[PDB]
Amino acid sequence: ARGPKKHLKRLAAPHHWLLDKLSGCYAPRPSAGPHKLRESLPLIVFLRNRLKYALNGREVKAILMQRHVKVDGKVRTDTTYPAGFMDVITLDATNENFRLVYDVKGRFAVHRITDEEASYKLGKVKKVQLGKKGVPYVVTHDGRTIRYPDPNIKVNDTVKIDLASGKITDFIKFDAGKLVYVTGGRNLGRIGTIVHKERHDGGFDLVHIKDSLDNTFVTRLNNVFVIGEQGKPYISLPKGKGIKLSIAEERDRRRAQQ
Amino acid sequence: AVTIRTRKVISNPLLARKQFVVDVLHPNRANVSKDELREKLAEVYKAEKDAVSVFGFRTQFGGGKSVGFGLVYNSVAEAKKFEPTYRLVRYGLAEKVEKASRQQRKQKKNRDKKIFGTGKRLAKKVARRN
Amino acid sequence: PRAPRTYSKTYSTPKRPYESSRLDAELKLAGEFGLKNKKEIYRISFQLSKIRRAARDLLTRDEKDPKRLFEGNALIRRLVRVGVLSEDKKKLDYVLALKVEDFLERRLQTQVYKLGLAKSVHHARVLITQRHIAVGKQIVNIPSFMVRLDSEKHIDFAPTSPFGGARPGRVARRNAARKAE
Amino acid sequence: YQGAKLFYLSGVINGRYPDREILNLSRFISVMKFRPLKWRNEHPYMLAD
RNA sequence: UAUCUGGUUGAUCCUGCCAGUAGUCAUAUGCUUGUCUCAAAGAUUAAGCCAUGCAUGUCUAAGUAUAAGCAAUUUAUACAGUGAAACUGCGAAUGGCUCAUUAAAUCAGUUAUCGUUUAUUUGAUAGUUUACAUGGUAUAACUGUGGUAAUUCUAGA
RNA sequence: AUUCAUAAUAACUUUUCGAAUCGCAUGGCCUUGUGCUGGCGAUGGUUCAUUCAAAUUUCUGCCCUAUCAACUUUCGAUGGUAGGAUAGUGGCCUACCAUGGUUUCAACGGGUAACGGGGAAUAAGGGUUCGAUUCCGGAGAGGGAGCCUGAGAAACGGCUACCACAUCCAAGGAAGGCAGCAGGCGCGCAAAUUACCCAAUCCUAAUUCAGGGAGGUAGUGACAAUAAAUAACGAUACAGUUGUAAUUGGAAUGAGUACAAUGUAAAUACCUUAACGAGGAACAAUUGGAGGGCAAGUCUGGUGCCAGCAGCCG
RNA sequence: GUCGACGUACUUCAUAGGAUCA
Ligand SMILES: [Mg+2]
Ligand SMILES: [Mg+2]
Ligand SMILES: [Mg+2]
Ligand SMILES: [Mg+2]
Ligand SMILES: [Mg+2]
Ligand SMILES: [Mg+2]
Ligand SMILES: [Mg+2]
Ligand SMILES: [Mg+2]
Ligand SMILES: [Mg+2]
Ligand SMILES: [Mg+2]
Ligand SMILES: [Mg+2]
Ligand SMILES: [Mg+2]
Ligand SMILES: [Mg+2]
Ligand SMILES: [Mg+2]
Ligand SMILES: [Mg+2]
Ligand SMILES: [Mg+2]
Ligand SMILES: [Mg+2]
Ligand SMILES: [Mg+2]
Ligand SMILES: [Mg+2]
Ligand SMILES: [Mg+2]
Ligand SMILES: [Mg+2]
Ligand SMILES: [Mg+2]
Ligand SMILES: [Mg+2]
Ligand SMILES: [Mg+2]
Repeated sequence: ARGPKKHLKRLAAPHHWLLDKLSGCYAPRPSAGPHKLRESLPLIVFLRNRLKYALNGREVKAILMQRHVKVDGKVRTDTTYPAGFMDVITLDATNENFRLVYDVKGRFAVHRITDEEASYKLGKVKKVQLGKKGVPYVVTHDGRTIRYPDPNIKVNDTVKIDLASGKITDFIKFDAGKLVYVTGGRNLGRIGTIVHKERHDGGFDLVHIKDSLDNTFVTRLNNVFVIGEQGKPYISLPKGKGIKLSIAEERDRRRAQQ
Repeated sequence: AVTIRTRKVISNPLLARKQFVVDVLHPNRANVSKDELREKLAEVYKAEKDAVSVFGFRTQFGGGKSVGFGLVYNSVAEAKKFEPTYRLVRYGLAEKVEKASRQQRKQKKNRDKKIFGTGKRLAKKVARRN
Repeated sequence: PRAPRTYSKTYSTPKRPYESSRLDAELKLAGEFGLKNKKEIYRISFQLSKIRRAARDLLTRDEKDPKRLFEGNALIRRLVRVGVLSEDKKKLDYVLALKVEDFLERRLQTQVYKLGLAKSVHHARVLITQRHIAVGKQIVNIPSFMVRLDSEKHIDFAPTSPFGGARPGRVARRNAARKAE
Repeated sequence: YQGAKLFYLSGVINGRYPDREILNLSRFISVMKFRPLKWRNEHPYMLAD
């Protein structure tokens, strides 16, 4: 190619979107934004294929141009805006608030939250550095640059950000025993507690996580997201609380409830 | 008789309407016209007939029942604002706009592309030349 | 371009079509069940071969294997639901004991014949293809329709059919009008 | 022969066929080539004008 | 190959041999072709040549309208609605097509940029340098005068 | 892990940036002035970070060939120093230096009906073959070469030259690139429509609105696949409890036709359905193979009347 | 030139043996 691409084939789209393979030939390409293309849920998919409020892309555009949708407290009018992990989506007309958190299966879930919980979000500190004029700042996983951070905040920590002011209200250090959420790999969507961080210089650090059922799994440090102390997450968790269940157990539960 | 049942009802204040799936039992009848379904749904939901849209009706194999989708807008103005133009044309709410075939418009576009400016100067120039 | 839509062959030619014993077996099957051609028999044989190969492969797995348990339970549940496998024979060994006749008996043609709605398998086929048979509230015109145990008790003449309480067919009212005139 | 071109004409207006199909027919004749036939290439003939 | 058929002599058995019978896929072709669902369309190693048409344009309350444009008017004597043409900005580097070259080249998995560019999106970020606001160092559309057989050609004022 | 982030000092610059822009609304102070102050947005703008990307890059992995054993190095081949150039590392190029680098663990040269992979087929397993072709990546726009613009192109539905073709011409000049969608030629022998639409999918723009042969819709050789009609129930008759019916009774139904409605952007079709639609049910199922029999008939041969060939023809 | 060698593609000849019976 001679420049950036602008089209996305349906078969090439992220699997977790759960798009019909025969509905069309193209899928919404997420516009540039806070979250990476493959880790993001464009607003069209959320409003149409998840909430079912809109029956087609044109109706999604009609909804957005009415300014009814806010992402992290700010109105967005782009159909393919890349909403992503820990993003608060507010619909005032419906009096509804959502937080985009993976379910255990590895797909963004329709998780409703309260207004108080919609006032803040969490962000993994991806970088900490001095800017111009010697003003320290932290860069989080959604591209937010926050100046004058608490000096104790280091990389891999999780900062609680207030959406109204975009200021750090609280922070959580990365340490053993902390409650974490897996945001990548085949263990995506699971919740557990750190046991041990294996450090390899010049390579990828691995973290061993123990879930509530005592199962243990190893994941790269890039996919880990601290969300609180054990049993006391800073956010309301989805149904199932991030616990993986074997196919037989899922069958048993499904038959029991049916 | 005919029985109309609305299922999977969703209230969409974003688009200011109510969506649902209309299941029509019509024993001893071929099928129900969209006009009659719109009138009956308007009577049920206490709305103007203009505010009711219905589409996508397929009669199940063997007859006797049909399934389609239905929308009930909060008032007529919102229906005119949000509804697709073609569906409005079906209901008579809007008049079909008459336009030339795509080939005619495309050829006219190319011919106009060949001209620069308003073209009146070219007209008077060719007139004086000949 | 749009994504491909999957397709598959529901039958296969047997290894040696010309075995005399095989020819006689196909003749008996077609005559007993009123099958139109050898394609239907090949189709049922292909399904049965697939089922039995799956069962054998599961049996090769050690007992208590999660894959064996899950897949074997699902397969036995399906076979019991369609009626091929009896309730008391819920094991993979009895899945290998199935035969084409078991599947053929479940066809809507044979069931319509057996229930007493038709005087022969061919009469049952004609009744089905002419839209006289309803499984529940749904008219079914496919002789190969495989009847489930629950569906077994709901086979009846369709409400729209002249035999099911509807008005007489075209011939009946035609002759009645000519007699009246 | 198999695949022979067959042209379809719908209606007559002002004693004339639709313009589009006649254009298709006119072009088809234009690019046409003719086989050498034994009889016509062995005898002189002429259609009186 | 297997199975089955037939021949091996004056005849019948038992061996052996011999001949024909297996296969889907691919190419070309022949005959037939009623209904429902569904779906593809290469090939002369000729990436050989193309008549004709179309396939890339785009304006919101929010850059520039005294169109001698339209319609409304005294909501508007600076303008104010809609708006051709042209300037300005963006896109045209995406999409679609073909497989010619290419044998550590491409490509697959896996690394690095402490080795560099990045329109756009998102978050931050600029009290330090006639102003009740400067020029043509200027033109388009437009008016008017023209050349050419001819082109999405254009010259002077 | 740094000469990193950042900061400080001395200067330097055809040297930048630090809003002379636009929409809607008319709030608060008073010394009552068209005075002071002030809201929600749009568009620009420096730098950093992020996102979409780009470029280069580390390790391992390609079919046939040894009757291809030495190759590279004069004209960069391997490396060092400095410079130039690039967005940047780098023999990428230049100047000066050394003589290096690859190879029987197959270099180099040659062949390829060689774009690579995900994949397809077969097979009991090992294997063998196929992959232009729905996704990913690369390369090209008749063949070489070179560029303007721009964040991004060595672009070709952009430009300039040359090579080959080729259109108009008043002969002075001018205009070209279907390996895009339709449709032609390449033979004298053949195969989809020069169709409708942006309604869905998504893309472009100043932008909800315009555009989109991208894409969808329909049409068109049985590509590859799924289901499945062409009759069912009886009586009578005839013939050697079996077979045969241009025999016969009244019931069933869709192929097709068609009010209508549904479908669709508009249509066609499907699913529904009034009214028509069956005995030769002529509403006329096909493709191959095997075996007969008949004459005042025809041909060939001979241990009589026979045998072979064969028989649309007497 | 019905030429030699080689390469390639084909054709062809070598199948009956034992036991019983007449
Ligand atoms: Mg690192
Ligand atoms: Mg009926
Ligand atoms: Mg044919
Ligand atoms: Mg027929
Ligand atoms: Mg039909
Ligand atoms: Mg005006
Ligand atoms: Mg411009
Ligand atoms: Mg080579
Ligand atoms: Mg390599
Ligand atoms: Mg832009
Ligand atoms: Mg910005
Ligand atoms: Mg001038
Ligand atoms: Mg250097
Ligand atoms: Mg040098
Ligand atoms: Mg290959
Ligand atoms: Mg090639
Ligand atoms: Mg390929
Ligand atoms: Mg290129
Ligand atoms: Mg060409
Ligand atoms: Mg080029
Ligand atoms: Mg072209
Ligand atoms: Mg192009
Ligand atoms: Mg073409
Ligand atoms: Mg603007």
